[PDB]
Amino acid sequence: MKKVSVIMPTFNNGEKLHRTISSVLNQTMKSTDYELIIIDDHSNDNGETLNVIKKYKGLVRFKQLKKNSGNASVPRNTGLKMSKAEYVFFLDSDDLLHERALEDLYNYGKENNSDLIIGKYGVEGKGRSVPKAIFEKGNVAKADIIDNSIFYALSVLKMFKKSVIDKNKIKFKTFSKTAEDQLFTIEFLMNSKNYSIKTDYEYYIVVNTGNQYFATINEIYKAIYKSPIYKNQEKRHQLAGKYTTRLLRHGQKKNFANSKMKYEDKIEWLNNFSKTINKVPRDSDKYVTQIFNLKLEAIRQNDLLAVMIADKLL
Amino acid sequence: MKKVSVIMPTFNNGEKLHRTISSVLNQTMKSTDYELIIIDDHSNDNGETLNVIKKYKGLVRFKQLKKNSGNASVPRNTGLKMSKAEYVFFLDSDDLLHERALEDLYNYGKENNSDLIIGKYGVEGKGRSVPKAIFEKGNVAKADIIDNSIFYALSVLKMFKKSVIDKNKIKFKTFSKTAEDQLFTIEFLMNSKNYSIKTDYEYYIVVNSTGNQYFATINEIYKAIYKSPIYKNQEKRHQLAGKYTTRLLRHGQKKNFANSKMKYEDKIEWLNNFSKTINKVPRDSDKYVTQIFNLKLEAIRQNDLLAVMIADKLL
Amino acid sequence: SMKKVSVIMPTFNNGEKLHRTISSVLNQTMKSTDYELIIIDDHSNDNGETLNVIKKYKGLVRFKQLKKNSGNASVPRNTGLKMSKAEYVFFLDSDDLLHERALEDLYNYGKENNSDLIIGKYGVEGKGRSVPKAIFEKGNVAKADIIDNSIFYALSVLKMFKKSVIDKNKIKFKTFSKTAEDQLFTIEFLMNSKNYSIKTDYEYYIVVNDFSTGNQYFATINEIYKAIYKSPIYKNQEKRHQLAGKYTTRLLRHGQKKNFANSKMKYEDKIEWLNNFSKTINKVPRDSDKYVTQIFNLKLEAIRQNDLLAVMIADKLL
Ligand SMILES: O=P(O)(O)OC[C@H](O)[C@H](O)[C@H](O)COP(=O)(O)OC[C@H](O)[C@H](O)[C@H](O)COP(=O)(O)OC[C@@H](O)[C@@H](O)[C@@H](O)CO
Ligand SMILES: O=P(O)(O)OC[C@H](O)[C@H](O)[C@H](O)COP(=O)(O)OC[C@H](O)[C@H](O)[C@H](O)COP(=O)(O)OC[C@@H](O)[C@@H](O)[C@@H](O)CO
Ligand SMILES: O=P(O)(O)OC[C@H](O)[C@H](O)[C@H](O)COP(=O)(O)OC[C@H](O)[C@H](O)[C@H](O)COP(=O)(O)OC[C@@H](O)[C@@H](O)[C@@H](O)CO
Ligand SMILES: [Cl-]
Ligand SMILES: [Cl-]
Ligand SMILES: [Cl-]
Ligand SMILES: [Cl-]
Ligand SMILES: [Cl-]
Ligand SMILES: [Mg+2]
Repeated sequence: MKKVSVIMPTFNNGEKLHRTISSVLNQTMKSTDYELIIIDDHSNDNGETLNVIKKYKGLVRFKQLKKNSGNASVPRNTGLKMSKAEYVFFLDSDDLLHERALEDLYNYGKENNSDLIIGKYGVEGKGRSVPKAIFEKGNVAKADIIDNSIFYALSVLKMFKKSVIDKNKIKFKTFSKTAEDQLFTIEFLMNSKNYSIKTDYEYYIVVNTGNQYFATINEIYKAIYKSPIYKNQEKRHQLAGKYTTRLLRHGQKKNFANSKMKYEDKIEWLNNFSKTINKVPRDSDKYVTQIFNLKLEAIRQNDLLAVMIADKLL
Repeated sequence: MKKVSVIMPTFNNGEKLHRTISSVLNQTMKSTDYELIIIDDHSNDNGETLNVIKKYKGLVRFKQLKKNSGNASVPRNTGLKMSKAEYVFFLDSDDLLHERALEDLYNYGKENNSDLIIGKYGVEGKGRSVPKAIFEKGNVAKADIIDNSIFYALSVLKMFKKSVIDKNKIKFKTFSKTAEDQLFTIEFLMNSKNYSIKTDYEYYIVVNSTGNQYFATINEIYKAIYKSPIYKNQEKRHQLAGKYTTRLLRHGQKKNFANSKMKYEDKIEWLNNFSKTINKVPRDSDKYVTQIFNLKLEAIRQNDLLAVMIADKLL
Repeated sequence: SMKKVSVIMPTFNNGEKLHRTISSVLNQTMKSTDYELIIIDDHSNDNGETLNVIKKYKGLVRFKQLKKNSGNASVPRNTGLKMSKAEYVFFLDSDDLLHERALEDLYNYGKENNSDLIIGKYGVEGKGRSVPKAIFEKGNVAKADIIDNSIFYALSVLKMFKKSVIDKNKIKFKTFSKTAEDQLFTIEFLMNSKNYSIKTDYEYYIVVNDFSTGNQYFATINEIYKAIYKSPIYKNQEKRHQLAGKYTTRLLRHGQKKNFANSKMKYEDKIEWLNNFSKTINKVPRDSDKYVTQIFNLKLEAIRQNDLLAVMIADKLL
């Protein structure tokens, strides 16, 4: 049984993929203790991506999907089915691992009986930013969702204990193109106890209508409110309130109301947002950061003018 | 007939009550020209309050209520029934009178044929604050409600002409725990003409819910304005109502409820009561409300919580 | 012997001060035989004071007396149009003044540039109604554009209009409302012609200041939007949206009672006013909204939603 399976979807990455694969093969961890599973989502770049992968024949596991799924969920699920390791680590095909990432994260996890180990993120170039607050207290052996800002770091670019995934049948969902990674991490967090944060290095380097989206958000709230770990109803309210805050600070199209979106699309978007939030108990609202009090109430009331106004006052 | 009856409810005041009673008994006014009427609202502090009062036996009038009413209204009404003086003065059992208060206020009242005399308030310690603007123009023999800020000084800690109370059957009401003193003063103001303000000293020293009952009291305030036999002109009534609305928005109970930590359902119920009350007040009064409150007032009339929240964010 | 210009001037109870206006028209650099002043009195009742002034210029002006006071400039202006057989007309308000070079300079610039419309720079005397400025900030413009030369911000009829455009398209002043009928006339003209000129060498026209449910007003505004959306000149639908959006902006910047929402207007009148405003705007395609200046995004949406509180709030944030 391998210590770690690194699971990496590819699609039309081309020659730049060398740098990523190289970062995985050059680890302090013993090469025989881990594997890189590459799942190509039917690249169509005149064989450029496949030619890169072929250069590492014998050194990686590889599966080619027959059709392009359009999303990371299907290839990630494929990778999960192929892994029989102790832990999995998801890697995006443009990113880099620090040479000490697998060894340091695995060892910290084993030492602390961790279900989840989160290594400090670094970033290369302007673009998507990375979580920071989660790493500001140094190494944490037994982290807390609220106190260690975990709902602000919900990517799957982390080390997950495979048995938790298997026992709870946690799969990436394919309903929406967005936030399915958050749902996966939330489902995992709500079904496990032991989370660890490791900050010695930048272990992982990120390299730079709403029907479906809000169905995914709805699943996030459902996962919190059915958690067998966080069973206490007031605790669930606190967690839900924190997710609401994160959604208002960082969600997709957070500033839609005053945007150039067509009126009819704003109405439909807000309608989906409103329906989703109105399934979340009002008891969670007091745990939302209070600068958002008006915006949250405007969304509950499904009132576009009031959302527009709330955004002008923020 | 005494010049003044000082009416003072007590409840579990204990030893500190000495200081208050002493301030009343030590006045420049001739001791035989006034009386202190103490009405105990059934203190239950192991006889501590009653023992203080007993030390002034023979020197004060005293009545013990058999049950604790829970507010000042019942003991104040008891005091009114007991007084046959020319003027009454209500005193809270923690407060102090300046030594010249009864004489100076009475004399100013008699000289100006005053129905109401208001002496300058001082305050000791943080807590409930006192009116200031009413006293910034010095002594005023014939004050005006609007120009002399009287709707911002509606406590009953004042000297009231007893005949006005008797003829108009003005009693403290007991519906709510709050604002019943405002209602009394408003009823008095709306049934009298002559008000005086005296500022030579700090004559009186203040020493530091669904809304169903509170808004019923507020409703009575507006009714008193609109049935005033003194202020009979309808436009004048609108002006007075508008001024009360302003005071309510500046100083009312839970004025900032909309963005508070109150539960949503309680905000809705509170605003519902507020809205019902305000919507019995003619819209003709709205133009006499200080105009920074125009949006907040309209939001309340529309019973629209989001709009009230927004109005408060812009104030 | 078709005249170059007919100046059309309604009068009502102007009295002795009318001398100054009439004199400004008779003292032009243009040859006196090349133009005419048509005076239409809207039944003055000032003990013959206005008529006595006009009588002093008998034989130098054309004159028509209306039997009843219409109450607005539309009827007398229409009377003037029927009487004119000139190449161009120029509307003049009875309190205002023409610069001595106005008819000659504007006509010549128009003839040189085949202009349907010539706009001379406005000056103003005394505090009161203001005059457009941005339209004149680029100097002389031979072939102006409605959007780039701010023409929707200068919609008075105090301008030189080619008469054939008025005749062919049967453009008449409407009498439904007491307000904005001049805007509608200018808009109808603009939407049925191509060539506009701006002349700024002098203050050619001097505005002299002397010291409502909305049912009719918004019906007039409705006609403005209809004229834009049926323009045979601006036929492209996206261009129509752009023009409509610009008019909406002008309406929100300068319209009648623009700040009604937070005013001391009675509540029921605010509601009725907003109701008329809302009904009118909701006949204008939402595709025009992106061409409205975006500080007005909330106010415009509040009006579309017929929501008084939201209009009040929008005005507090502007
Ligand atoms: O109001 P509170 O007290 O609750 O917190 C306010 C603080 O300011 C708080 O510390 C900040 O919200 C946290 O800022 P940060 O610098 O730690 O992190 C910012 C964001 O979390 C970060 O930039 C990303 O937006 C987080 O993305 P992920 O959690 O990795 O989401 C998964 C990702 O694959 C994707 O689903 C989304 O990123 C798509 O936008
Ligand atoms: O020109 P406007 O009217 O738009 O502006 C008003 C001015 O700014 C005015 O000067 C202030 O509103 C008032 O100035 P102030 O500092 O002299 O007065 C402050 C308050 O009136 C005062 O702190 C309290 O409101 C006193 O309340 P009272 O009317 O004396 O009695 C109420 C009390 O007995 C009780 O009923 C309530 O406190 C319990 O709900
Ligand atoms: O369009 P944007 O958002 O990029 O910016 C607009 C500018 O900020 C500005 O508004 C423009 O340059 C125009 O400003 P202005 O100073 O040149 O002119 C202001 C107004 O156009 C003018 O003061 C009048 O309000 C316009 O009236 P008119 O169109 O000449 O005729 C209307 C009048 O005859 C009548 O219909 C009613 O106004 C009488 O009640
Ligand atoms: Cl999101
Ligand atoms: Cl109050
Ligand atoms: Cl002459
Ligand atoms: Cl244009
Ligand atoms: Cl207008
Ligand atoms: Mg609203």
